Amino acid sequence: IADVTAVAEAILPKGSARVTTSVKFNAPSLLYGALRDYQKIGLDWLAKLYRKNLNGILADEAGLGKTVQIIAFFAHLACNEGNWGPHLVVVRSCNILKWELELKRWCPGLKILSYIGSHRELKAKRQEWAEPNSFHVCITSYTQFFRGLTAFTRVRWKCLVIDEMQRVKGMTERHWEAVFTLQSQQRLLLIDSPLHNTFLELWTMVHFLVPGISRPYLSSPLRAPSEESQDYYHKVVIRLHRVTQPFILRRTKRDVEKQLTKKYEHVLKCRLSNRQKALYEDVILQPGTQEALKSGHFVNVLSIL
Repeated sequence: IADVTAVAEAILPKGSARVTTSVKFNAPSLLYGALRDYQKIGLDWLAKLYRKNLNGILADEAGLGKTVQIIAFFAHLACNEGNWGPHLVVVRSCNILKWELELKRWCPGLKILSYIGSHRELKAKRQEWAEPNSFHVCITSYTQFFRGLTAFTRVRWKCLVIDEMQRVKGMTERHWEAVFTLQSQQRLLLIDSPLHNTFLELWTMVHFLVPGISRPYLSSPLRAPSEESQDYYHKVVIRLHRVTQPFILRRTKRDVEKQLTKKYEHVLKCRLSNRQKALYEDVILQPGTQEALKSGHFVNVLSIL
């Protein structure tokens, strides 16, 4: 455990290395887009993780333009590794059109197959699966994807991406077990909410961090956490924090992204009109208003406000 932590600390740049590139790999000329310093550092870290076949999770906050990062990663893989696909993206039915239009604008040459339709259409698509290059990027709904779970499990997916999963209520343990059953060299997991103090969720994250544990899940080694083992549990929590520290590092729109927009919320004082002033004085000079002020009844003064 010491060796892995030391290697992770050595890999992560510290200090002045976040302004000057320590790796001589220049950006591709064909790539269209501007990369900031933290973006370049994250791209280098992800490339090193993929090249070394070491698992890692990017815990960056949502809304930072994941599409740009995904496009850059696919471009880097295609230029060097030639990994054109297949790649699995799971989104709700309301989001298919967004990614479809984005892919059509960015790359009309790539065929996009949505595996949704009638039974006869599904049969025709199944007959078309034998044709090579029938589909390269696949987007499908949750229900239809889980309907053909046995068929889809045969293909090893290079990367797993899930978005807006917590919003679905009725998540059975079988679906989570099937998700864990999928084997991928690179695993990505996104959390759009603060970490809850829930045993089940943290246990699932801890199991996802370290794959291939020989201990069965059902065989609980220590239950009924009495007062005797409080020090041991505190030590275990410290060890888990030490394990999770190097792979997780929050980056914000205000602290790290120092290419800041010059935001300011201006306040304009406006002089009231004479009609407005007359109505204002009439409402204040109303004896009911003074009675509400003196009595302090909440609804009266609130309605006056």
